[PDB]
Amino acid sequence: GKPSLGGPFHLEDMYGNEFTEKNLLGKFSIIYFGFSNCPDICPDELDKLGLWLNTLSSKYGITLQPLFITCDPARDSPAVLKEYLSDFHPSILGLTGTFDEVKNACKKYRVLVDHSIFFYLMDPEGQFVDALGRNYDEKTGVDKIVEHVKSYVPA
Repeated sequence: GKPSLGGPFHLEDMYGNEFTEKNLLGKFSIIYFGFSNCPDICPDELDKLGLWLNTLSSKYGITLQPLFITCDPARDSPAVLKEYLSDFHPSILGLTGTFDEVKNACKKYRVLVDHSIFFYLMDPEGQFVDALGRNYDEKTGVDKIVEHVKSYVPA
């Protein structure tokens, strides 16, 4: 029904560990594509995500796997992502890689500033279940995620 987003990808997290689509299995993940040198948009989105994560865990006991994937592999090295993310929620994990690896990941999710606007929610089976745009605020975004997590049932 929804666009066939997602698929195999191979990246590295900001600590150097391999991270592929296989790491999405067994949990609800929320992915955001952006870049450290993005003005306004990306900082604002990551701030909103931090609010969501804290509300989710404290009020509903829900823990997501938040991932920040860079679209600028030229400058966003693991060290740059670690420093950039130090100003945001600690659970957010930055992912990067070679131009080819990043290009593929972006292609799989059909994804610079004007288009770094959706959060992609992936279920425990690694399937795309919903995208949260800027029209979701600190409260309605949480409501939508809770709905998906609590109603989830495996294959």
